[PDB]
Order: sequence, then C-alpha cells, then structure tokens
Amino acid sequence: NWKLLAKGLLIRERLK
Amino acid sequence: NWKLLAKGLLIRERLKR
Amino acid sequence: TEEQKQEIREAFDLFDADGTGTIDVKELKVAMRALGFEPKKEEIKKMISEIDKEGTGKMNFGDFLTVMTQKMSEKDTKEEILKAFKLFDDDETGKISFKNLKRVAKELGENLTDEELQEMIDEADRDGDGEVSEQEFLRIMKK
Amino acid sequence: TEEQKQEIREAFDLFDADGTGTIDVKELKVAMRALGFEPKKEEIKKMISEIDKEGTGKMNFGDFLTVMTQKMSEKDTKEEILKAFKLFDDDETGKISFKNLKRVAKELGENLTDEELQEMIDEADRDGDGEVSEQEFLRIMKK
Ligand SMILES: [Ca+2]
Ligand SMILES: [Ca+2]
Ligand SMILES: [Ca+2]
Ligand SMILES: [Ca+2]
Repeated sequence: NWKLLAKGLLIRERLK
Repeated sequence: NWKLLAKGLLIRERLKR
Repeated sequence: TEEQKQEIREAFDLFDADGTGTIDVKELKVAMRALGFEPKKEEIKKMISEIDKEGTGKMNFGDFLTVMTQKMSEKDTKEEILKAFKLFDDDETGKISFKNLKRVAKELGENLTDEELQEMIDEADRDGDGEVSEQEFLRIMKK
Repeated sequence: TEEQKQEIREAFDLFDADGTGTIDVKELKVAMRALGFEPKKEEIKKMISEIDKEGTGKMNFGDFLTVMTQKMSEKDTKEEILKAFKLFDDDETGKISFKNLKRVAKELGENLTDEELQEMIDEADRDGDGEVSEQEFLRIMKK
C-alpha cells in the first residue's frame, strides 16, 4: 500500500 | 503483485478527471 | 445507506403480503432479482443453505437485510475488479495476455523481468490456456 | 544522455592529467563531488570495494562511467521518492504520521480501515517511534 499511495500522489501532482 | 497493479490502474483512472 | 435499506424492505414486503414478518426462503431468487441481482444456481443453493441453517423454510427481514447487504458489497467489489480487468485488457480480447500485463507493469513504473511477469500469468492461469480470464482474475483479486 | 556522459568524462580527466586512462580510486570522493554528489563514508567504502574488486588502486573510465550512471539513476529516484514523502508529510513535521497516511488514502479513494492504516505505519516504522521517517520511507519504497 505504501507504493500504491506514493505513486497515486505523484500521478495526481503530475496531472496538476 | 496482481493486486498492486490492479489497484494502481484504478488509482490512475480515478485521478484522471 | 437509508434509501437502499428502504428498497430492500420493499422487496422483502412483496413476498410477505400477509404481514407475518417472514417470507419463504424459496422466494430468494425472485427477491434478489427485484433488487437487480441475477444469482446463478450454485449461488442460490449456497445462500439458501446459509440463510436457513435450522431448515425452517422461512426467513425474517433482519436475515434478508444481512444477506442483501453482503451481496451488494460483493457486487460493488466485483464491478470494481472488472473495471480493473478492462484496464489490463486494453485490446478487448477478453483475456489478460502477457503483453497486457507487461504493458501495465511498465506503465506503472514497475520493473519486472519476463520471468517475473510469466510467473504472474502462471499463478493466475488456473485453466492452463496461457492467459488470464475474468474468472481467474476475480479469483486472484480475492485471495 | 551524451551531455552528461561528457560531464562525467570531464570529471574523470581532472584526475588523469598524465593521460594514462586511469585515476587513483582514492580520488572517487572528490570526483563524485565534482559531479554534485556528496556520498557518505559508508557509501564511499562500499563503492571503492565494488569498483576495485581486484585491489589495483586504479579505475578506468568505463568503470567510472558505470558507477556514475548508477549513482545518477539512484539519485533521481531518491529525489522522486522524497517528492512523494513531502506529499504525505503536508504538515511539514518531517515524519509521516497516521494522520498524514489517512488523509492521503482518503484523497486517493482507497478505503483503508484504521487497522489497515496502522498496519502500514507498523510495517514502515523500523525505529519504533510511531511515525515514518524519510529513511524508513526510502527503505519501504526501495524494495
Ligand atoms: Ca487482452
Ligand atoms: Ca487461463
Ligand atoms: Ca507529518
Ligand atoms: Ca519511525
């Protein structure tokens, strides 16, 4: 779950 | 491993508007 | 949710016109249908056995609400898993191939060798046809 | 890229003014510094052992280039991992707390129970202080 969330955060940041 | 990838796909899709 | 709980009460009450507080367990299939499920034969067999462990032939509303809550949760989980399957199966071949899996892993910045990707296919590939069906994916997503 | 491959070449040649094609392995720290790395004592010890497994005391360009490409890629991912750390640690306390994790899971639409979130803290919290440091996060990410 740490990898999942970390990558979610980085995906979101990029899309913004 | 299947789970991470599956959830990763769902997370990416959610984040797209 | 209160609106969903109300809908479940209304479906139960269809089969309790006499207001006994119970319905015949044999009405389960039609009650479930009213609520938008289409349970398979094996699913009905298993549920009836689970609902009526004392063998009375009858179920009360609390029993019915518990099972319908479970089934709704299970349906939501299934639909989500199937949404993920489609995200793997981007070529719409109805199966997750080694190609789809490699593409996903790469896209998600996950570094896996072909041997490691083949190992995932083999793990999921219960029927031995070399790719991953919806049923196989469902199975492996709930473990 | 070729641009950075040239910076690496220029840094190497600083320590080979006699044009032998080798430099003393003892110059590794200063050469890495030239390239903008500040390796710790333990890292230097490890690299020198790794680079000079035959014990000659010298290194050639191909070997320098190999190690520097690896350190560059390691650096890029560390920086990206710490970008994610800062995205968890939005209160800038320097640790990822249970609160930070819960917030992230909610914002990203992952339904984790408090028990599952606590499990994640415990998994990462190697030093036992109840929160997750950059070192712990780096560890749990690079595995
Ligand atoms: Ca496919
Ligand atoms: Ca199969
Ligand atoms: Ca914090
Ligand atoms: Ca800690």
